[PDB]
Amino acid sequence: PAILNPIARPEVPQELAENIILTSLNDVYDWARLSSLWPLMYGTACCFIEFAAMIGSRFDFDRFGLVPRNSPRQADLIITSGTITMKMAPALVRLYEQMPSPKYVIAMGACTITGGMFSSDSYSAVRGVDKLIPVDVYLPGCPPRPEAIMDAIVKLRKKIANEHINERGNLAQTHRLFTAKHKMKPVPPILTGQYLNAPSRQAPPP
Amino acid sequence: KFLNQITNYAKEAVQSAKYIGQGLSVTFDHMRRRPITVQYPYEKLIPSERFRGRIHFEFDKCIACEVCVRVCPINLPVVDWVFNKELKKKELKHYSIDFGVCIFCANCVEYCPTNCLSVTEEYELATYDRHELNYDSVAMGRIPYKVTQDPMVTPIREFAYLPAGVMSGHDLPAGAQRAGERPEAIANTAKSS
Amino acid sequence: ILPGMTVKVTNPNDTYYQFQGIVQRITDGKVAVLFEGGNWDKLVTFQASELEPVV
Amino acid sequence: PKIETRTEPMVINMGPHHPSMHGVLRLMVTLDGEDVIDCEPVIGYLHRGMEKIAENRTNIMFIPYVSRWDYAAGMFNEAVTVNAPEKLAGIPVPKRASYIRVIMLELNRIANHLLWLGPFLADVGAQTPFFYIFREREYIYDLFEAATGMRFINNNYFRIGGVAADLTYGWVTKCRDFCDYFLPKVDEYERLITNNPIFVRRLQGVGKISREEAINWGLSGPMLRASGVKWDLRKVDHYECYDDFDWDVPVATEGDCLARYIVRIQEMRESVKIIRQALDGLPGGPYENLEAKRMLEGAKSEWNGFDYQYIGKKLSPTFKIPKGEHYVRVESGKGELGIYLIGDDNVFPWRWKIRPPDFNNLQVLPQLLKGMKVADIVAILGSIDVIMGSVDR
Amino acid sequence: IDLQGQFISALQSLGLSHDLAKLLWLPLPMLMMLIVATVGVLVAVWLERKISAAVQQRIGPEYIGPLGILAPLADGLKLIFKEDVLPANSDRWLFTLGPAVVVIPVFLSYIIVPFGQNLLISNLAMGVFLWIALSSIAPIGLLMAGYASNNKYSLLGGLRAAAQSISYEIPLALAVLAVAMMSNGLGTVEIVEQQSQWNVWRQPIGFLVFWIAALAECERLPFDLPEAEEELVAGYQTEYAGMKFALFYLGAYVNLVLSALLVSVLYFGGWSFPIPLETIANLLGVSETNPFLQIAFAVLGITMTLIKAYFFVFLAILLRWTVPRVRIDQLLDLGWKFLLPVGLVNLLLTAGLKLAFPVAF
Amino acid sequence: GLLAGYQFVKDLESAGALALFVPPEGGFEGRYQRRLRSKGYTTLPMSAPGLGDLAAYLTQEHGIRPAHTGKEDIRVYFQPPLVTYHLENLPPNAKGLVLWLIDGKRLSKQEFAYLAQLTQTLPKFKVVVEVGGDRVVRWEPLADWVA
Amino acid sequence: MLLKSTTRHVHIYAGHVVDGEVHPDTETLTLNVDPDNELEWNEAALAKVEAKFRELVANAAGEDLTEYNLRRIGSDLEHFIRSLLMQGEIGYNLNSRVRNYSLGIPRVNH
Ligand SMILES: CCCCCCCCCCCCCCCCCC(=O)OC[C@H](CO[C@@H]1O[C@H](CO[C@H]2O[C@H](CO)[C@H](O)[C@H](O)[C@H]2O)[C@H](O)[C@H](O)[C@H]1O)OC(=O)CCCCCCCCCCCCCCCCC
Ligand SMILES: CCCCCCCCCCCCCCCCCC(=O)OC[C@H](CO[C@@H]1O[C@H](CO[C@H]2O[C@H](CO)[C@H](O)[C@H](O)[C@H]2O)[C@H](O)[C@H](O)[C@H]1O)OC(=O)CCCCCCCCCCCCCCCCC
Ligand SMILES: CCCCCCCCCCCCCCCC(=O)OC[C@H](CO[C@@H]1O[C@H](CS(=O)(=O)O)[C@@H](O)[C@H](O)[C@H]1O)OC(=O)CCCCCCCCCCCCCCC
Ligand code: SF4
Ligand code: SF4
Ligand code: SF4
Repeated sequence: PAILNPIARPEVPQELAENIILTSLNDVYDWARLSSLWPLMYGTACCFIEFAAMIGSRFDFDRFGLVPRNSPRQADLIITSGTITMKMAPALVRLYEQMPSPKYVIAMGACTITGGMFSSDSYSAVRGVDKLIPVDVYLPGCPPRPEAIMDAIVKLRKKIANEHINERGNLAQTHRLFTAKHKMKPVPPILTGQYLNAPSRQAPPP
Repeated sequence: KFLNQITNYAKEAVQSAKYIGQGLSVTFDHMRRRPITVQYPYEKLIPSERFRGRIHFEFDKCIACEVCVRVCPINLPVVDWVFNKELKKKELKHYSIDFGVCIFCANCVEYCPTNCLSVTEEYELATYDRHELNYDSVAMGRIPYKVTQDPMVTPIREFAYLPAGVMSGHDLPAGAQRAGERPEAIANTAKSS
Repeated sequence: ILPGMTVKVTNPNDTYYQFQGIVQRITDGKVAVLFEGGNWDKLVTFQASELEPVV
Repeated sequence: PKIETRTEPMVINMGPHHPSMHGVLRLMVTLDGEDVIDCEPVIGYLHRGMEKIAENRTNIMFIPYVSRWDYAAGMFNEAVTVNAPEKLAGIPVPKRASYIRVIMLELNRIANHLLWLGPFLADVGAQTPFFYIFREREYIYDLFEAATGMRFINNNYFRIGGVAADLTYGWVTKCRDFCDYFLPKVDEYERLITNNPIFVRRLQGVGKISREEAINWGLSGPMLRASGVKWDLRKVDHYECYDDFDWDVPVATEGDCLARYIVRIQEMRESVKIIRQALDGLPGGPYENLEAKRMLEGAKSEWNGFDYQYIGKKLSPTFKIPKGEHYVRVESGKGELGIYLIGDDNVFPWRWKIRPPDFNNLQVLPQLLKGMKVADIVAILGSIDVIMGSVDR
Repeated sequence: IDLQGQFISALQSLGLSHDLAKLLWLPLPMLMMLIVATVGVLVAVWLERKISAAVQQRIGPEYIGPLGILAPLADGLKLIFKEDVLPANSDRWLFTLGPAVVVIPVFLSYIIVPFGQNLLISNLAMGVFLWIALSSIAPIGLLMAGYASNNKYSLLGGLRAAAQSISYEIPLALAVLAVAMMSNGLGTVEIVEQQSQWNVWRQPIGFLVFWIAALAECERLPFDLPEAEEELVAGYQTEYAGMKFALFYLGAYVNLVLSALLVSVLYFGGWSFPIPLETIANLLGVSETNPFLQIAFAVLGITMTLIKAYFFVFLAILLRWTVPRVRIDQLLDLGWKFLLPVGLVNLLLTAGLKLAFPVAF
Repeated sequence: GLLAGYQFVKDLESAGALALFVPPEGGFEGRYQRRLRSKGYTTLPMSAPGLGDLAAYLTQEHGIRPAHTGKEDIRVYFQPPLVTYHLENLPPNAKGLVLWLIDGKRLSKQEFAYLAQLTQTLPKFKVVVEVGGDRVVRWEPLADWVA
Repeated sequence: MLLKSTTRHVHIYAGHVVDGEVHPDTETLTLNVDPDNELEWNEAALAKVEAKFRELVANAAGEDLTEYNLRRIGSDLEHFIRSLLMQGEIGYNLNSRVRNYSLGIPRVNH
């Protein structure tokens, strides 16, 4: 109990590389990667609109190479814009894990870094996305000026330019997985088609 | 019976061709106009006079009445007072605001009685660690950014500070004023006849 | 130019031209002027040369 | 590795990840060969609990919250939130504040219709107009950011006894400039678009509600006025400073996506008339003129009167709304907003309920998809102007 | 000059089995055309991103290189280093093969792109007909990308892609048919040498049909159905991540520079600075063995080919942001209901005019 | 000159506190941090606008007060010194610990002088402060650039 | 279809991972503590977490297999993980990854 929430204090110090050729090639590996980030077209709530304003002509993130992508397979950056309720939290983790490994996260708006104005007396909003996925950059503010989203992009580019090709080991998932039988009465799914063809829609009960 | 159908087909096809040619001409015209893009990192857009940025806190003016905590939508500002016993004076020990939870509605700045709390034009907050967004009583003053006093940024006014008739703020002279006269000037003119 | 004084802004190339405020804090040669007006007290930093200590 | 085709109705999930601006909506839809048998819309992916929050926040603490139900225009819902306790307390709003409120609501209606118009034209065509609305939608952002603190939503510019503060100095002239620069383009839209025969046959007869079924299904918005009902809460309720301006409540008769588009464009065009008619008639005119008159003679003169103030008496954050329920309403961009405030004796209300227009216009998604096509799903979605922020309550 | 003559002669001067020298030269043009195709792809990506920005009062990539010149390089190198995913129950071998079958025959059709006479890889006797035959393998690639997926989202996209690429193959062939009627043959050099003083002025309907059919090869926003983001997420591409997706991203712009060059050579001509240049006997140049005049006219021909290829690349990526999309059924009515009848009519008209007035045809 | 050697690390080891002048696009200074990290130095960037006295946060302890929002009456945390705690948690063969400050423009000349002086004492501790500026990634000792 | 409770450093599913897939089963309740390696683990701590998971899935379960109950189990597992991290049995990773202290900052236990 000396220091609560302690740190690792690891061993086997770095095993990093030094020769000029490999670091010069790492320079290109990191330049190609940070100057062509493709965000996922993913909005949930208010902040998305400012993100869309960041797409528009008034100031587009097309420069420094950002092209919004629809499927997560081609996306390498998810700018989480909007409040994430408990109904949709697993719908985000999925979209995050369903997306190639050299990937990044930006939590924009107050509702994705601490819960925001809903951090009190709300029973459905996830109080920050940092408890769902590994956020890289936080920008505060109900809807942040779309030249603050670009400031977050600057601070994310200067973080991407830091990576090391001799360090991509800290990029896989360890998968410490277990198993335990249960007895819990599987129920039928209550979410199917059958909205207008349902028998209760066609005639009132006697 | 069959000729009317064909004349309708022709009147539809030629119309669809003209209404594509017109759009083609409009788009080919659009690429002559100057881009409205505000090239942010080197052309930062100077904010308004009421823009609600980061909160600024003057430790010396605070009297610890906690109205900032009371009119806050989420009771955010942490105020730690101790109530010294000289005669009745409250003493401030730590004022803070978690700007990660902040909403930037500035109700706190509206109801500060002592003008101890103000808004700024710092919209460029971003960190790698949200625990670094909790501002001490000292990290809050810090003399705001002032985009204009930046050697690598050409400030660009927004639509409300451009002279009459002007729409964009890119190719602007060095002597423009907002839109009209201020009240003191109008009163001075009315003073002389 | 000292804190607490009421000042005006004399710089035709600024959005806060001919505004009047009160000096809240001065550090490193630059000042911070608070314009109490509208609804939310604004605070912006000016150089020591873009002011004038109005009486 | 395959999907094993079989002769059944196929169910497809246009799930929460909509790569568009139509919020988060799931829409499990089944189809029999490029038709629609029935769809089950799964709303709720943005329910943050505004109704339970409103019961625990005082009014000025809750007024920043409201700018979220139906993002866009984040001043309609501010207007109804201000009107709710204002009516119970019977607090009189001055006329200048009423004119500023009218101007803000009309600019917000224009912005709402622009935000609806962009992705609508995108889903029935090209992606360039999305870059044109946001060139035209920014000129209103930059007017809000002068008047109130921020851009669109999180303005909290409204107050119970009026409006948080007067306009800036060079504001009326610049709003005039914007109106004169924008009014030709609401018609330039119908010039560059709305006449492509392929584009008008696309939404010619897809989506349809009879006048007698839109009343039954409660489609308060322009979805009603597109079905031949000359009825908007601005002329039937005599909203605050109306009957002081000319009125052409636009209505179509067929009740289809094309009718919705036409009504929305004519309404966006009438909003500019309302704004230009109010601007020339503020109780005090532009704020620099009013301030000059007040500093020249308004020490005691009539220019310092109650009818020329931006607010009534400034109220404490402990307003303590009185006892007694009632239902308030405002004709927003998507139709009628409704707050069924109750209140018992204190600052915290009792059952602050929100009646959003999109929540009722969305009830006929299945009826409007009664076997139309698989392709006109997005057009019917865009014809309703769905905003999931107003589908949380 | 005849660089081939000099190469084979200087290589045979030191022995090396003269017949073997001719085998040691094939890689030279076989990779010069690869170089120009890759540069054309980079140019097409850059032009799209920088012209769509000008059309919309915007600025394209500007922080990559001086003018965003390095933007396609970055977008390619990123997709190289990206982790590739192969979903749970998808097939393992038709997956990694779709994006290659949709690409190999698009590259192979560069045999027939002239860039001036004696400046092309092996002017073939089948020429444009070989291209018509080779452009029919990509639908197999799309069906392969759709069949090898556990995603019913993307099988429906592969089907509607393979059903659009076959709808615009009959009119695309009936336009080249009318061109080959006048051209007396099928080889591209023999097709273009009939312009000795342009086919667009005598085939004003076949030009329209050819151009529309080529733009409707699942390429441009006029159609681009399997890429139409809003109606469906990327169609069949929705599951490819690294270089496998870059093969789609790349095989769609090379399939555009190719079509631009082909419209140029069919209806305009990769030669002929408009005046009948080869009647520049007024400078008394002995072209025949003029050591230069040869290089001067080579440069003129290359420039005149690239001008008219860039004209159509520009016009295609301009129509992308001008013409509204059609659902899928307004698309399949262009072919088989408007383009196929008009193609047949143009063919019959060219036949009637060639039988009646054999001069000028 | 489009590719850099290791002069940055030598200059940091010599001066102790540098003051970068990165271009305002932020993708061309990360390679210098990677050069630093490849030598043995460990970095930790903490976005200067958000630290306190810079002496209570770096050297001494300081009581962080989290955001109670109506619940959970005021509580302090006392997080350990952001430097003395990271000098103990260095990897086995670590050449030192350099401190990266992203938005150095917000600090004042007094705080810059303090950060410069702190490098001489407290041995295994260098400082880089990205004061905004020039269109090329140039550096300059932090003892200079002030007064 | 799967039924899962996926949060940071806890991932409960309703199937059996045979080689990397999931294969919904209706009684396996797999668990995937800390995939992204926010923390550094030991052999004793992982055993404690597995034991807690077992006594949480077995000793208290006769209810439905709705996603509500799966979330209710995952929440308790994550509270247990946070308690382990508070007591000091485990610690943050400190590696060159994102390093955002999602479970709290290090404090000094005054
Ligand atoms: C990414 C896209 C861009 C990337 C660039 C491509 C990478 C290559 C970079 C190297 C560039 C250096 C080459 C210098 C160009 C001059 C070489 C030339 O013109 O050589 C031409 C010769 C000509 O060949 C001979 O040409 C003769 C006559 O010309 C004939 O050419 C045509 C056929 O009839 C015409 O119709 C003409 O009338 C006709 O007479 C005969 O046809 C012979 O049979 C034939 O062998 O071919 C040859 O070796 C040419 C073979 C090499 C091909 C490379 C050409 C590159 C294009 C450069 C154009 C420069 C434009 C101006 C530059 C300055 C700016 C103003
Ligand atoms: C021991 C290990 C060995 C391993 C081998 C691997 C190592 C590789 C060796 C080095 C790599 C070099 C690669 C390129 C070198 C250039 C070779 C060349 O110059 O090769 C020359 C070739 C060959 O064709 C030329 O052909 C004529 C000769 O006739 C014969 O040439 C051809 C071959 O027979 C045809 O069959 C022709 O009909 C036939 O008659 C010429 O006079 C020359 O003799 C002959 O070489 O040129 C052509 O093929 C024409 C194609 C080029 C045309 C250029 C147009 C350029 C495009 C514009 C550039 C800008 C583009 C950017 C914008 C793009 C947007 C669209
Ligand atoms: C069919 C065949 C086809 C095959 C396909 C071909 C594949 C080609 C792959 C190679 C493409 C690489 C392009 C790189 C372009 C680029 O870097 O962008 C230019 C940018 C622009 O910024 C620059 O930076 C400078 C500022 S600053 O100092 O960096 O801050 C300043 O110069 C200005 O900002 C700008 O100029 O440069 C950088 O930002 C820094 C990145 C450093 C790049 C490393 C240098 C290249 C070395 C190559 C490796 C050689 C190894 C031996 C060396 C000892
Ligand atoms: S972060 Fe702010 S603006 Fe964005 S959705 Fe949440 S409350 Fe609205
Ligand atoms: S700043 Fe104002 S509201 Fe806050 S504690 Fe001080 S006096 Fe009270
Ligand atoms: S900005 Fe809003 S949340 Fe922050 S202290 Fe002021 S009133 Fe409270």
